[PDB]
Amino acid sequence: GEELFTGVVPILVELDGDVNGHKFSVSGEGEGDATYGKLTLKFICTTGKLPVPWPTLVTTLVQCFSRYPDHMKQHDFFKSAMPEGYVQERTISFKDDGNYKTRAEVKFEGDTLVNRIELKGIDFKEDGNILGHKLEYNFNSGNVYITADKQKNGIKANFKIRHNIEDGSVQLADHYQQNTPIGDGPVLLPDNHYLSTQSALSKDPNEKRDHMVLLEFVTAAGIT
Ligand SMILES: [Zn+2]
Ligand SMILES: [Zn+2]
Ligand SMILES: [Zn+2]
Ligand SMILES: [Zn+2]
Repeated sequence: GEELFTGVVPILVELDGDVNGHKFSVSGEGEGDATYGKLTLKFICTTGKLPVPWPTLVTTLVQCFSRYPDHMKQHDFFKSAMPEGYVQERTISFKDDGNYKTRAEVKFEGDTLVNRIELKGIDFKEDGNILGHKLEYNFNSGNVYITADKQKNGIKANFKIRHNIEDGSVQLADHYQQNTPIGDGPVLLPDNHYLSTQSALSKDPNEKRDHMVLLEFVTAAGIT
């Protein structure tokens, strides 16, 4: 699967979500260049106004574009599952608030890497930082800690995202993640390691739709 990522790969993202009964959809398009751990995407809410803050969707909205250093190539599960793909499931628990449960299939459709997601959010506070839109439009750098899940022929990840609240505080979003291959072939089961991420959120000045432009760089580290 790593062979599929030596060049620039078009990406499509499609999400359907329901947060406390507020249904919405997001479509994204862009490209990835895993050689450089680089992603550039534009996401649009196709149903109107997004009912949650864009930063809370960043992690849900293709870790196969991570740059794995040559010395860690044997630990890249994500590319090894391609093209048939993988299922990526998360529970994202927002401290003192609700949670998202996500299910995604990440796979090739022809030359395009597609991330198709269903998101369900429950138990959110109408006056909280998420439904109340009190989060800043930015995204902090962080680490994603990966371990093998041999019994499921996949991986698990754990990490904490810290969303900045407008008043100066932070909204923690605890992430628990499981990935399992869709095809019945072999994959790479990694040693413990992490992914180091940085992300820049912007706007398209001519876009009147509710949207997010995202530039992300991700690099694997942790094994020498
Ligand atoms: Zn609504
Ligand atoms: Zn990301
Ligand atoms: Zn505000
Ligand atoms: Zn601030």
